[PDB]
Amino acid sequence: GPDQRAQKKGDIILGGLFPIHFGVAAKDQDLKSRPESVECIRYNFRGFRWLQAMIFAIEEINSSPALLPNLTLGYRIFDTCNTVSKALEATLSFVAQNKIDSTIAVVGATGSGVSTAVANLLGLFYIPQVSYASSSRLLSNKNQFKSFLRTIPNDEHQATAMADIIEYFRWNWVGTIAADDDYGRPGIEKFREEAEERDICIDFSELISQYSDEEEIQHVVEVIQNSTAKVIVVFSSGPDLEPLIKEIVRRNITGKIWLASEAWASSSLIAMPQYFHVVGGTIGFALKAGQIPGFREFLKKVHPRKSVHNGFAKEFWEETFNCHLQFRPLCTGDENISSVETPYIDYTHLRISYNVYLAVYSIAHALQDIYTCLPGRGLFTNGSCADIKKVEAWQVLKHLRHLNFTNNMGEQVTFDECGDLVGNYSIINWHLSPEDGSIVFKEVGYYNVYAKKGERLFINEEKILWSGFS
Amino acid sequence: PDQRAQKKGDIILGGLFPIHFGVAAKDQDLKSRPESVECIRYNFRGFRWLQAMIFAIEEINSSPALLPNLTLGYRIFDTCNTVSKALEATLSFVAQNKIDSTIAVVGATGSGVSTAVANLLGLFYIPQVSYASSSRLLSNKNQFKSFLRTIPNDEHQATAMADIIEYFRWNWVGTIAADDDYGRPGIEKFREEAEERDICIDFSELISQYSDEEEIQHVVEVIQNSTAKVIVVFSSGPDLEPLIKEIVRRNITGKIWLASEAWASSSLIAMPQYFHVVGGTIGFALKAGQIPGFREFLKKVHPRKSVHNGFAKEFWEETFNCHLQRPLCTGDENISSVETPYIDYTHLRISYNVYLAVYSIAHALQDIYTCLPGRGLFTNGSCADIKKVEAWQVLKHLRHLNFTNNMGEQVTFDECGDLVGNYSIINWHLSPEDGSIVFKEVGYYNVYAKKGERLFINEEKILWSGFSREVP
Ligand SMILES: O=C(O)[C@@H]1Cc2c([nH]c3ccccc23)CN1
Ligand SMILES: O=C(O)[C@@H]1Cc2c([nH]c3ccccc23)CN1
Ligand SMILES: *[C@@H]1O[C@H](CO)[C@@H](O)[C@H](O)[C@H]1NC(C)=O
Ligand SMILES: *[C@@H]1O[C@H](CO)[C@@H](O)[C@H](O)[C@H]1NC(C)=O
Ligand SMILES: *[C@@H]1O[C@H](CO)[C@@H](O)[C@H](O)[C@H]1NC(C)=O
Ligand SMILES: *[C@@H]1O[C@H](CO)[C@@H](O)[C@H](O)[C@H]1NC(C)=O
Ligand SMILES: *[C@@H]1O[C@H](CO)[C@@H](O)[C@H](O)[C@H]1NC(C)=O
Ligand SMILES: *[C@@H]1O[C@H](CO)[C@@H](O)[C@H](O)[C@H]1NC(C)=O
Ligand SMILES: *[C@@H]1O[C@H](CO)[C@@H](O)[C@H](O)[C@H]1NC(C)=O
Ligand SMILES: [Cl-]
Ligand SMILES: [Cl-]
Ligand SMILES: [Gd+3]
Ligand SMILES: [Gd+3]
Ligand SMILES: [Mg+2]
Ligand SMILES: [Mg+2]
Ligand SMILES: [Mg+2]
Repeated sequence: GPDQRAQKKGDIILGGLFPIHFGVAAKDQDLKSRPESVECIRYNFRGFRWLQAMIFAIEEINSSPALLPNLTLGYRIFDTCNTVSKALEATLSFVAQNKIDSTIAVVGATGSGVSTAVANLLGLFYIPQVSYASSSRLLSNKNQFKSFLRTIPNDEHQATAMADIIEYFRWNWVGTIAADDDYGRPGIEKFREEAEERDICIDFSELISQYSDEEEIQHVVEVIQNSTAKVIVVFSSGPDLEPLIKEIVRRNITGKIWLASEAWASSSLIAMPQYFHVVGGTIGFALKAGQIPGFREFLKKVHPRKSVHNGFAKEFWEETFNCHLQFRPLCTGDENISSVETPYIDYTHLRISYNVYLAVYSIAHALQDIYTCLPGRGLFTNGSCADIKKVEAWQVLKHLRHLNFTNNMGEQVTFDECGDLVGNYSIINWHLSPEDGSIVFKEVGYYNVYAKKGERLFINEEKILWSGFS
Repeated sequence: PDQRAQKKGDIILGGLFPIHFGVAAKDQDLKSRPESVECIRYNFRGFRWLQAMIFAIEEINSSPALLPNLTLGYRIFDTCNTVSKALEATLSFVAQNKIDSTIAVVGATGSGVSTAVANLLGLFYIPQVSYASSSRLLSNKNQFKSFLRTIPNDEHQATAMADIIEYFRWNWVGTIAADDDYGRPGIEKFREEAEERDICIDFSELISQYSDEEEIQHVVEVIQNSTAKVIVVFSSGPDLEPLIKEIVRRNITGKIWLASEAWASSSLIAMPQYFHVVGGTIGFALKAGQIPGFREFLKKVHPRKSVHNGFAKEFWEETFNCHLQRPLCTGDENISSVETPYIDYTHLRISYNVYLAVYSIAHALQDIYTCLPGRGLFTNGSCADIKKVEAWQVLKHLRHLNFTNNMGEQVTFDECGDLVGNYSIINWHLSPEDGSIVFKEVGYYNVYAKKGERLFINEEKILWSGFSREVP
């Protein structure tokens, strides 16, 4: 398949898709000569941390004597660049065998639009796909997406929570902005419905994107400038929001209350100190934090030399230390990860990373359910089992549909009729560190998704900066 | 795939068409290996669309002038209006390219299907030309690099709808949309235009061909519990039909249905036994087109004689309600005896789009044949060898194509690969002779006129629940 990858031989292979870059280089093809392949641009350090979590879990599992003793799990992991096209190349390789008529399960993708395209494909071959971050309600539809599950809750809930926060503060006047894609559009539509039920009025509603032109941006900023609304609900990823924010910062638009969907509420592309006068004090959703003992130590052993199997480790290094590998200065090889602050390690809570880790453990546990299957008390015809020596993707899907297990956090992980896994939300507020001068995601409440209306939202008003500054 | 239509040729065109309306929705407990889904309910109008493609190709081969050195071939599959079937087909289209042979594709129908396909063809810069997918999502050329269409996108249609409501001073309307890339974006556009005109929306529900009974009951309840008489519906017939059945069942009467073009002419909904519910709907229709020879071509269909079109056998069986060597078929019987949409039509609209999609591929190939070195489109004005053409060269030529159809019109695609078109506005009457439903034209929408001056309606021509000339 693709040139850049992370890959290790095993008896059973797990596919993986991660956004190691935020995007593709937009040298928009006029098709004057044969199109070469696009280049991926702007390193995503957080995304590399996500990919590490999958490798950590797979290595943790091959070490565990308990879980899958006779066998080893391998992996084939690719960069999507938040791009359907790159993600589809990689996926064509995952199903290369199957298509001619080997990959047992795929962990990914991140953006709901990317996961959709991938799912349309894997679904043809009943290859289970477990996403760590794709939250569009569209993916719950099991007629269209036969093999899709996720370790993240869908956005029906998040959008309802957004409307509940607004009602909580007795606000009744807002604007909305959403990314023009299968994450933003269905999310804000839901929010609209919920806002109406609670007599919350929406004065404007606009769509944006990573690739909006200057005229389209100017227009959105004008609508904003021209509106009495102080509270602006935004349903979007970092990359789709960054152009709008750059212009809003350029024109110095100040003291809006920004309500962030989980995709941008922790994004290092928006939570930048030079934007704080605009973006300070945003309130947003985050997934519940999880714990991976050993992970931080694993992330510090990265090395362009030592790491044979992870072929993303080279460019990681170069990006981190701003050098090149055997004028861009050459790299010693002996530089220290702890000297440069990047999102790779400069984090406090593991949230999406935890989902990656659970996505892998799900696949693993469903394989463990096949290892220990007792003939007669199995899930296939006449109580029969599946042969783990010769396992087929659809059998893992089957096992994933019936899975129930207890995670290191001591929780039961099972998937519903739609392949979703319910979860609660943290509510964070953007403060400025007086120690660092950097932005700090202060936890200020939580939303318990399944609870009687009026007993779901828990907030500490005392803790909130409304402009973000002490 | 087993069931197809194909013929060898120098350059192959792909084709996707909905020969069946859907799939048998048998949910799989995956206790054993899954078998494929079975396509259910034959779509005669869809067979005609596929016929228009084959017609246009043979005609083009017959033309000496257009592409002399070469013959055009075709490999043409059934999507069953399903992403999955369309993608199996598509994987075979790209099979050569992927391994690193198909030069262009015509289709698909449903925006949701063309979306899925377009993601795939786009990797390999294989041009795709849709005769019927009208989602604005498809105008986005960053995501859909190789997509064009011979149908206008719905931006105007949804605005037209809101112009119609403003005109009659209607005030608190209902909305219903198919849950897919046709319905959601159309209604999202409609809502924006309704906001600009201070038109309020009382409800908005989603529907689908595959919605269970609980999901339908709920929509029917929302409708029943509403004061809204005016209901805007953006959907295909097949996704709508389950809803209409239950509405007719509960006798829900005197609604004014505003019909998007995908169902405004649909034989699944335009059925006399629904006329007490569905009568008097107002809707949109594409400009008609003329195809000389085509009617005659449609009558030469034969399970025997048609060696290349492997859909004809099932066509025959479904038409005449027989079996092939549940009575056995003579193999002699007359197509012009049984009334089905295959031949029972007055105007060619989508069929004309199919035709034009094929000729657009053709005319872009022709412009390669006749390229003059130095005056061409590529590097240093260079040209492309037509003996060894590559899909992306056709894409390039298709982006800049400009030619004259048989109706005497200029066919070009804009920066987004779209094509503008006006609309007729039609109203659902009953036939006094026939008892069948009739699409009477009662207005037009002219897309070239300035904002506020695009709609025209003849009030006198409207029958208000199919029958009444007395309004309020
Ligand atoms: O489905 C989607 O597109 C968004 C993508 C996304 C989510 N969380 C994130 C955190 C960082 C970056 C991207 C994301 C949840 N779902
Ligand atoms: O993009 C879509 O899904 C539709 C499907 C469709 C259109 N026109 C039709 C006529 C007959 C049957 C189906 C259709 C236009 N847009
Ligand atoms: C914003 O305000 C000014 C004056 O009110 C107007 O000229 C401008 O066009 C407005 N823009 C938008 C997008 O509403
Ligand atoms: C932005 O606005 C603030 C307060 O409204 C003002 O004090 C400051 O000077 C402005 N910044 C710029 C760069 O104009
Ligand atoms: C998962 O296991 C626990 C007990 O171990 C049980 O309470 C729970 O109901 C199970 N979930 C499902 C969906 O079967
Ligand atoms: C509609 O009306 C009935 C009876 O008034 C009520 O019980 C039901 O909940 C309503 N359903 C909806 C969807 O409004
Ligand atoms: C449905 O109601 C209408 C009166 O509006 C009438 O034409 C028809 O007979 C009714 N049928 C039933 C079964 O109620
Ligand atoms: C197509 O050609 C005609 C004249 O031959 C011209 O009027 C028109 O501008 C052309 N269309 C486009 C889109 O270039
Ligand atoms: C649209 O309508 C106007 C008047 O009916 C006509 O002049 C124009 O050429 C039409 N364009 C079409 C059908 O493409
Ligand atoms: Cl991704
Ligand atoms: Cl189709
Ligand atoms: Gd609610
Ligand atoms: Gd407008
Ligand atoms: Mg092991
Ligand atoms: Mg809007
Ligand atoms: Mg010829």
